[PDB]
Amino acid sequence: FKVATPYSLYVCPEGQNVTLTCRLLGPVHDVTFYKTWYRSSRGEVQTCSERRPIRQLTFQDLHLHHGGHQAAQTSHDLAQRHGLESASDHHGNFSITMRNLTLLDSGLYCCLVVEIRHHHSEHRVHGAMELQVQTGKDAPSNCVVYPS
Ligand SMILES: *[C@@H]1O[C@H](CO)[C@@H](O)[C@H](O)[C@H]1NC(C)=O
Ligand SMILES: *[C@@H]1O[C@H](CO)[C@@H](O)[C@H](O)[C@H]1NC(C)=O
Repeated sequence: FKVATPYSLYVCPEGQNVTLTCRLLGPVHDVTFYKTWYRSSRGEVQTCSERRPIRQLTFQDLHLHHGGHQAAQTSHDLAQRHGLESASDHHGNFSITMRNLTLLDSGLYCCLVVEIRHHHSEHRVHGAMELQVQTGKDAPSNCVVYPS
């Protein structure tokens, strides 16, 4: 399968909430998925290579692990504590919702999905999208999204 990123740029004012989304396209019991988010950069040959924190949480803090037949969400704790919630549904939607945006939330966000069967990594795929948090006069009233 491949990861699709419906929007490649999100432009949001400070204080808003935003949901970033990846979708799993293509052919997807006793299979498990590892899904997580991190910030990164568009390197020369490599995108989504290095893993940087999101709100001082790391990709290990944010990850979900679930069998093929289940959905999963991150804890209530990390949502109350950091205004983040990551969720995977049954239909290949994988998202992270960020509450109370600030300027320091800007960056390049990567979603990573690893498909595992009998402890062997069969697929590892990522998607990337930019988040720009804006302040002041030209910032929009709510988020503006640009399709990829
Ligand atoms: C953001 O989401 C929270 C729920 O966590 C809600 O209380 C708040 O009103 C939302 N903010 C905006 C600007 O919609
Ligand atoms: C976001 O800010 C509002 C104030 O508008 C506050 O009531 C709420 O608890 C905050 N949420 C988080 C997760 O910090």
